[PDB]
Formats: sequence, structure tokens, C-alpha cells
Amino acid sequence: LGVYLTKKEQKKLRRQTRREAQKELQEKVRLGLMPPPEPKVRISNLMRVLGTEAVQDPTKVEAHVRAQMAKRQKAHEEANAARKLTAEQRKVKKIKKLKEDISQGVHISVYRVRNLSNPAKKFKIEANAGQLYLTGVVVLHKDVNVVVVEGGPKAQKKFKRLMLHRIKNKCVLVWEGTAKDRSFGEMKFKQCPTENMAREHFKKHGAEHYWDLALSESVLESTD
Amino acid sequence: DVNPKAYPLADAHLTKKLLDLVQQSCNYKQLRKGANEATKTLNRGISEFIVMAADAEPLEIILHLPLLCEDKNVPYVFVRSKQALGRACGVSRPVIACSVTIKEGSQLKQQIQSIQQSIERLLV
Amino acid sequence: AKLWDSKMFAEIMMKIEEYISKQAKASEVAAPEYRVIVDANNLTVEIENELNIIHKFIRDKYSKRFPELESLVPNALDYIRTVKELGNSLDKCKNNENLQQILTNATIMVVSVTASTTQGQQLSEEELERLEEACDMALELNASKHRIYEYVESRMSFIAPNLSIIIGASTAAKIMGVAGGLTNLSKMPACNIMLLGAQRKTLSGFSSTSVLPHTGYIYHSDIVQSLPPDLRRKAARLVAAKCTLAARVDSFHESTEGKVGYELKDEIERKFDKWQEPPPVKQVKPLPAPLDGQRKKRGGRRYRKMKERLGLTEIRKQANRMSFGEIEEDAYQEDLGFSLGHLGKSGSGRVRQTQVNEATKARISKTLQRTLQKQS
Amino acid sequence: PLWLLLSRLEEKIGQLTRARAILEKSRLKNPKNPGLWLESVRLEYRAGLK
Amino acid sequence: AEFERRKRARQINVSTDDSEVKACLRALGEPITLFGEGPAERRERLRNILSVVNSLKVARLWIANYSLPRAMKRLEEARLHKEIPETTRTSQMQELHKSLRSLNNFCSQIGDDRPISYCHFSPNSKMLATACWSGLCKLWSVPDCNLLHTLRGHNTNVGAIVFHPKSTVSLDPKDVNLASCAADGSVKLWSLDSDEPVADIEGHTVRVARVMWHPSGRFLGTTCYDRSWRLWDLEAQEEILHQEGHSMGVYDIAFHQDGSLAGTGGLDAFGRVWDLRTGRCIMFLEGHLKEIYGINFSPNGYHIATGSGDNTCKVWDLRQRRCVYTIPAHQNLVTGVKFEPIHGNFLLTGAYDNTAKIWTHPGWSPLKTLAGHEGKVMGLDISSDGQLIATCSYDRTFKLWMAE
RNA sequence: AGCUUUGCGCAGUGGCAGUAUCGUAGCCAAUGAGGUCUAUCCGAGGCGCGAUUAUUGCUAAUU
Repeated sequence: LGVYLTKKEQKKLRRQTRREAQKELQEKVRLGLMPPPEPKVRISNLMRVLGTEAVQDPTKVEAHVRAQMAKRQKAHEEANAARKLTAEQRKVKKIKKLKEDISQGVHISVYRVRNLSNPAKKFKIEANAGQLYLTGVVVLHKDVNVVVVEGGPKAQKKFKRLMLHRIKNKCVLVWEGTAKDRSFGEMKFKQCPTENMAREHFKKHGAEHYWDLALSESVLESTD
Repeated sequence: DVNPKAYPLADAHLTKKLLDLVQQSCNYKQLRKGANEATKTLNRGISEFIVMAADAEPLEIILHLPLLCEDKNVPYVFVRSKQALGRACGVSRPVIACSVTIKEGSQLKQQIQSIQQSIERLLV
Repeated sequence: AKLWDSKMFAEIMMKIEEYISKQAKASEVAAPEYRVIVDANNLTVEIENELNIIHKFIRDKYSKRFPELESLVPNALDYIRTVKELGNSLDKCKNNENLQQILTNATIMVVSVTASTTQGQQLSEEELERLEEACDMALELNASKHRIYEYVESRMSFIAPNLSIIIGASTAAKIMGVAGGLTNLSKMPACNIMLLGAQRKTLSGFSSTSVLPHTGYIYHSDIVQSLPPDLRRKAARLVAAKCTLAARVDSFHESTEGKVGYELKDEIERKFDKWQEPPPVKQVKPLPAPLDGQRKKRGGRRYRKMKERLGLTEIRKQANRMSFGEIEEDAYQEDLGFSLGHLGKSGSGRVRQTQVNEATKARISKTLQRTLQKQS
Repeated sequence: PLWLLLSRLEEKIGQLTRARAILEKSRLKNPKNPGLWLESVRLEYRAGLK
Repeated sequence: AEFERRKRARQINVSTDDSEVKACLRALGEPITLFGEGPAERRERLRNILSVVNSLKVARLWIANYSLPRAMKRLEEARLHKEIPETTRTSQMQELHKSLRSLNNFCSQIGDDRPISYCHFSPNSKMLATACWSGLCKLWSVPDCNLLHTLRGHNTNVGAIVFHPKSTVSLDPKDVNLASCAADGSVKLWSLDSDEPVADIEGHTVRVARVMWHPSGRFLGTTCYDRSWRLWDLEAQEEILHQEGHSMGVYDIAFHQDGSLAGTGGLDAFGRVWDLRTGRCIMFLEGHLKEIYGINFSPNGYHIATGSGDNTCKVWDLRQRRCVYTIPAHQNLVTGVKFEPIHGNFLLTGAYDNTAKIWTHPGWSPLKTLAGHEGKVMGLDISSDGQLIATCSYDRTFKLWMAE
């Protein structure tokens, strides 16, 4: 139920925060708690700031100016690096944004592929499901290849796009839907030479209806 | 509560998602504010979906938008607040109707399609 | 072949539905009255789409005689009345005849002047008879449209009770007829509704401001026309927006009492009064007291640039110097005493001419630059 | 061309609803085709269903 | 020093409401308004201060007396079907399967210029009633799609219109024939000869989704969004049971062909099979996620099918009092679920996937996908003859399907 | 695992213009601000008032 801010509102906030910070710094300087700010000097600004000093001691003034510039650059780098996501912390943010809450419900998609012989494609499916927390099963038959994928809606959409455009016999979405609870674990890529034990394995998880739909659709396609 | 005339009313989660998408569309220069601009987008067929508020008084001033959406085959949804909808559009003034336009190659296309699918299965 | 054949069917249907409308009017003062209003408002669209076809046919036929009158008279009804009045004989004293009612005096003199050098041949007698037949049919269609508008305006207290309150029944009738229906009116943005009934009036050697452009029935409504001309555009926009709101309310047959209409009219009146509100009391700023105390002014890049701009330039330093005893020659008739001084003259001490300082180059304002960018 | 000609026959036959069904089936079998869409639009326009 | 106090004052959040500022100031005892102190100065002062510091029984008896003989007769009918040779049952099974796979879009008629929310077949399978969102109900001839008797309808969107079970067969056309539900909750009774409503059932202050008669034709079941479903008695002209068992709104109600049971499917994601004879929830459906938008008791008398937003059609067995099979039907929200009216020949499903599918009732395997339409299929119905299928849709058109 | 888009901050470097920058418990405004062009089309702030070296600070001189 958050409320967004208009661009004028953002400009007002930034302007008033910067003005408050400037007033605080000026008050600190005037009160004596802070030394007055020295003029900012660059190479092009060297003579305009200290021409009298640059004439007598050119190299000393050059060193002082470069020291001030390097101090500013070092402060900038320290501010940037100090506030930098640790390498493990980067993963923690990434490992969490991809973990959808399946407490409310799990989205299940069923795919049937004519051919899945390529080991590279098998590795692609397995790795993509593992990274996206897409628990499921792959059952290999002569023609039917039931790919049950369960997880979060974002992961489901990404994985559907994966086999629809990123990975190439054709790939057909059998059924996409939701269920109360998950019923399969990590990718296993079970080999099922015959239909009976494939149906039995799908019955072990209580999801034999996916196999039934895939087999019936494959039979109808073969007759067509 | 809300006016029963606004039957395709979104819940809290969909309201938040819709407001986020509206703000993103405003950032991408893909949004039209106001009922008149929504009508113009509907007549030109360049509207992905129409989001309108349920606090418009009277609500009949925007009840023509569902009819135009049905005629042009465009999803539409009702949000519970005309002040939060205006804020999502980037305008402090309340907005009772906003239209998300069609821009080819936009990075919001996937989110727009997901929101369209969510809306089209919520009306009944 | 087709338009002439369909004209008889259109006339028959219009007569039948006009008899139905007369019966409904008599009965008012299971065949409900709302269907009668819908039939009449569809009749308005049919009459418009037949009248424009008739006007195109007359324009094509009359173009052989006086081809230029179409541009001078863009209005369809005015075109038909003008070609009826002039006919085949352009110079037949028709200029001081009923044309003064049909057309403005300026466009009357324009069309007379154009007819002076028509370079168009006379029309055959069959072409004549066809032209007067088409003109009479168009005038009869216009009269039927006027009757339908009168009937609809008589019943605006029921079909659009809210929109009647704002602009009145007559303007309501006009906008409903030109929009094609109350439902068509509601499914239309307020910007388009404000332009309903607008005519692309020709400007005859005048600015487009004099001939009010983008002005429709709402701009000429009673409430909008009651404001001073400098506020009538905003008045038209606001009234059009509120009329669009009322039409959207009316198309759903809500607030039949007119509560929405009364609220919208009250809001419009309040906004009009605010626009007419007298200016507030504004304090007079006294002259600043003269000051002699020292004032410290910052330096830096901005001060350097202002010093470079306002500072004396070698071209101007040299033009301020005038030689002693070197009586020069007058170089500007229009202003005597003007001289270049030492610029390009002996005794300057400089062999080469001073270059132009680019810091003094002319530049335009930021807001002016924005306006120029917008104009592009 | 076979689809639209059969639909036009059904329109001429007087059973316009069968023509609507045939055109719908044609569009289903041939998705995103302007030719079938044009005839489907003309069928309703010629039937007065503007 | 005081500069740090000023820095603290900035970080202090103070309410922007003038009344709240005055209340907070009065709570601390300080004067609410100093002389010439506006709301902004009042807020500044608050900031500085904070920085410093009996008809039911009769109806049940009648329902029991009507239902027990019918349940018994269904039992002996099932026993006789068991006595029928398995070869004959199998043969008629593949005959039905071959007939279903030959279905085609017979006709396509625009019901109205607005989406059609419901379609119902007349008991004689010769008239079709379509419920539209424009507030108009229309009656259409089944063999040929043409309007024959329009209805003035409601004012809001019409949810569902259902023919009386004895209509067009026994009772006169001037009597009650149809019951239609609207989006405002109003329920109106209709006759085949009068366009205006015969009667207007009231009491539903909130929208009612579905309205369907009891198979006996005497009781009318209405489901409201008040987490309630009501049973209306035509003879008594008064609602009988306003049962409140659903946690959320109740969408669909299905009655038992025997008349003993009634099933309510609501937005609670769970279904309940109430007992019309005792008014107690005999069996509680569970397993569907998200709202259930469809339910229909099978003519077999022991199978229940429900359609929900899970893109699934769960079949529930009354004998085992548990779900038996979950059909993942369609790729969008499932609304219409209906069996063959005569027997458990097949199962018809419709969803927001702008398509309809047919499944064998015993095997729950697909036979023919009724592909077509261009909008979400809101509702469907199968005629008593069983070879007629009507599917209204968001496409503003309804279609008929017969084997060819 | 990288890559990349948008918005918001925080800084760094660089460029440009001081006839302009702000303030709004003043008013109006997507329920439409404002429309010379393109008007059955355009779509966002406008106005009034106030501050000022046409943003404001320090520093160094003379004082």
C-alpha cells in the first residue's frame, strides 16, 4: 500500500535535504566545530587560486594541488567501496529475489517434447530448473517426454520462455496451472522405456494425470 | 464499501502490482492519464489495458470505458483508490482512469502481458 | 443511379418516422418513447449522410458553371442556397438578393468578385433542372432535420436531463444530433465534444483569430457566450468537459432528477465567477533608499564572464579615441557627429585592424530559445 | 480461398449463422490471417451488425 | 549544544494534521494556540517541545419423500446396467466416443452486443436461454439459431438463467419457466409468453452468482456473495434455508438428480455437499486452490466434478467420500463443468481459455477439444437429448455442436 | 554466472548558461492545466503573490 511520489515531489525532497545539509555545515563552520572549507583547486585552477605561491614554488604548489585532488578521489572511492555489496551478499540478494513464496500456492506447468536425446538440452533443463527452484521430473519415452515443472510464477514464465524460444520434433505446453502443494523434488530425468512404470512413477508423487494428458495428446497428434 | 457497479475490482496484491506497472509505464513514457485520454487511446487501439478508480463520484463518468474496452477487446480493471492511482501515474491530483499504451520493443511487454492475463481472469 | 434511387427510399423512411414522431408528440401532450428518440437520432445521422452526398453531387455538377464557389463557401447548406440563388446566371442581380441572409457581406463581395472572372461555361437545361431538383431535395431534407431537432429538443428533459441543465436543450439537441446519439456522445473525449459543430470557415483577407477557429456549438452556447471574449476559450473548454461528464452520466440514465447536472452547473458558475473576480489589492513598492555603505560582491567564474562581457573591448577602446586636429570625413548621413574614432584611421598606432571579440556576440534569451525550439 | 468461397455460399444459402461458424473455424485453422478476418468483418457488416 | 538539539528536532516526525497537533500539545499541557500562532507555527512549537523532551421441516420431509424413491430407482438402474453384458457397454462406449470426436461448430449466433454470461438448454432440448451482461435474457430455438422470445431482463449484468425442469414439457408457458440472477442480487422469474418478469424474488442484498432449480421443480437454489446460499420454495413463496457454511462468497450450486443432496461451490476454494433432507454438511470438498467456479453432480449419483482457478477439474467420489481424479483441464480459469445429462457418458469443461474440452466420465481422458470462439467461455450446457452442446462466451456469441 | 533497461539516491569528473533561480497553511488543475500551426486533433502544470547581486554562501583585500 505504498504511495508513489511525483517528480516535483522528489525534486522538493532532494532540494530541501541538500539545503538542510548545507545549512548544518555552515552552522558547524561558523560555530567553530568545523574548519572553513579550503578552495577547490585543479590543474586548470592552479594559477587562478595560487599564482603568487605557484611562482615561488612551482613543484611544491603542483604537489599540493595534486594531493588535494587525490584526496578528493580517494574519498570518493572510499565512499563507493565502503558501501559495496559483498560478493557473498550479492548472491544472498540474488538467491532471495529468485525464491518466490510458494506458501500461498505453487504454479505447475507440464510440457511434452517429441525428442530429448541431446545431453546438452538435458543439462540446460536441469540447470535452469535448479537455479529457478523449479522442482519437478523429466520422464523419457520414445515420443512422450513429460516435463513437470513446479515453482514460482516468475520462474515458470522464464522456463516456459526458455523452451519456447531459447531451446528448440517440437516442444508443446501440455498444461499450466496451480496446485496447493508441491509434489516433486529436484530434476532427476528418469528414463522410462515403457508406459506402465512411467505411470506408476507419476502415481508415486500423485500426479499421474499429467502423464495421462501427455500420453493422450501424443496419441491424438500421432493419429492426426 | 465500493460501488458494486465496479465488478472487476482488484484485490490488494493485484492493486499493488497494477500501481507498480502504472508507475513503470509512466517512467517509460507509455501511460496516458485521465478518462478522456483513455477514451482516445481506446478509439485508436493503442491501449494495452485500462485502469480506472472505484471512488469516482459519480462512477458513471467512467463506466463508458468498460464498454469501449469490450468493443476494442482491451482488458480493464477497477482499483479501490483514485488518489493512489493518481500517485502511481506521477500526478498529485487524483486520476480516475489511466491507459497503458502500446510501444513496440518496450521492456514492459512481459509485465503488461502478465497483468493482462491476471486481469482477464478476475472479472468473473 | 444509386444516390437518386436511394433518395426516394430515404424520403419515404423519413416521412414514416416523422409521422411516428408527430404521433408521439401528440400523445405525450408497447412502443415506448425512448425507441422513438433513438429512431429520430438515427434519422439525424441518415439525413446528414444523405445531405453530404447531395452536396457533393451538386458541387460536382455546379463546378462546370462556377468552379471556385466551393472554396469561397465551404458550408454545405450555404453552398446549396448560394448555387440555388445564383443558378446559371451569375450576374443576375442576385448579389443584393437573399445572399445577404445566406452569406456574410465580406464573402458576398468575395464571391461576386470571383464570379466577375469565372471562366466557366453555362450549364445545359437538363443540368439546370437536375441542379434545382437536388437543391430542393436538400432543402426539404434540411427542413426535416430541423423538425427532428425541434422534436428532440422538446424531449431533452428526459433523455439527457443532466446535460440539459448545463447548456440548455437547444445546444443539447445540436450536439446530440451531430454526435450521432447520446451513446456516441458519451463514448467521446471532451476535446472532441468541444469541437462538435465546428466549421472550417474561410478567412477572407483576415487573421485566423478574427474568424473564430476550433469553435463549435458549445462555444456559441448561451453560458459560454455570456463571458467576455478573452475568457470564452477557457469557458468553452470547461463547459465541454462538464457536458461530457453529464453525457456520460446521462447515457446510463442516472441522476434523472438532474442533481449531477445542477452540481456541474454550480461548479461552472463558481469557476466563471472566479474568472470574473476583481483583482486583489496589491501593495505599492516604494523606491529603495539611497545607500552609500560598502557592499562586498563575490567573484569567480560568473563574475569573470560578466566582466568579460561588460568590459571595455579593444574595438570599443579604439572607437572612443578621437585624434586631435585630424578632421575626419562624415561617414553616416543619417546621424552626424557619429564617427569610428581611431578605427581604421591614421594615428591609431596599430598596423593591423582589431579583431571582433566573440564574447560580445549577440545571443538570445533562454526562454526565447525555448520558444524558438518549440516553434520548430 | 476455399474457406471464404464456402462461407460466401453459406451467406447466399440464407443460413448466415452457418457462415459465421465456418468463418470462425477457418480463422481457428488459419490464425492471424487478414484474408479470413476481412471476410469475417464484411459478413457482419453486410448483415447489418455494424 | 543547542545546534545538536536543532538537529534532533529535524529528525523528529510530527503529525501534519492540525487537530492531531492540537491534541498532542494539549496532552503535554502547553497552550494550544499562542497569539498569532497559525497551524505551521503550532507545528513548529510542537517540534521544538518534542526536541526539548416449521416450513423447513416440512420442506425437508417433502424432499426426502421425493428423493428416496428416485435414489432407489437409480440404484436398481445401475444394477441392471451391471447385468448388461460388458460387450454391449463397451460397444456403446466407443460409439459415444466416436460420436463425440466428430463434433463440429454447428452454428454461431450473436446473442447480444455484450458478453453472454450463461446458456441453458430447455428440458425439451428445443429452446436455449442465454444470459447477457446487457441486462437482457433471450430465448433461442435450438435446431435453428433465431430469437423467438426476448426478455426485458434485469438492470445489471445477468449471471445465470436456468429453465424450470418441467418447463416446455408439462407446465403451461404462462407459468414460471425461468429464473435469472443479476449482478445486483435480484432474482426474477419468467414465463415463455411474457417478456416482463412474472415475479421478483428479493432478500439478496448482495450479488448472487448462480440460480438453479431443484430437480423436483419446487425449490430454487440461490447462492449469494454473503458467504451464504439460499433455497427458495415456489409453493411457499418464501426462502427456506439461508445456510452459512462458506468462509467466502458462494459462487455455484449443483443439485442431485435424485434430489437428496445439494453441492455448493464458492470462492472459499472448498466445496460442501449439504443434505437437503437434514440440513447438515455430509461431505466437505477439499483440495482445490483458489475459488471454485463450477460444480455439477453427475447423473450416476456418486460422482461430483468441480472446476476452479487451478486450471483443474477435480472429480469427487461420494461413495469413497474423497477425490478420485484431478483433471488438469484448460490453461485458464475453468468456469463451466457439466456431465452428460442422461448418464455418465462424458464430462464437458469450459474455461477462460476460449475453448471447451470433452472427457470420458469414467476414464477422465480427453476426446475432443471444442476449439473455437474468440473470448472467454463463461458457461455451457448439454441438452437432455445429449447430442446438443451450447457454449456462450465473452465473444458475444453462442455456438452449437452436433456430431457430423 | 555475467550482461543490460528504467527510476531513485550518493558522490566524482567535465561542459553550458546567470533576462533567471527558488518560495506557495494563495488559487485552479488528468472529474483536464494550456492550446499561433495538426482541432472529432494536442495533454501538464498554470496563475497570483513574495525573495534576489536575475539562487545563496563563505574567503581574501581595501576599511
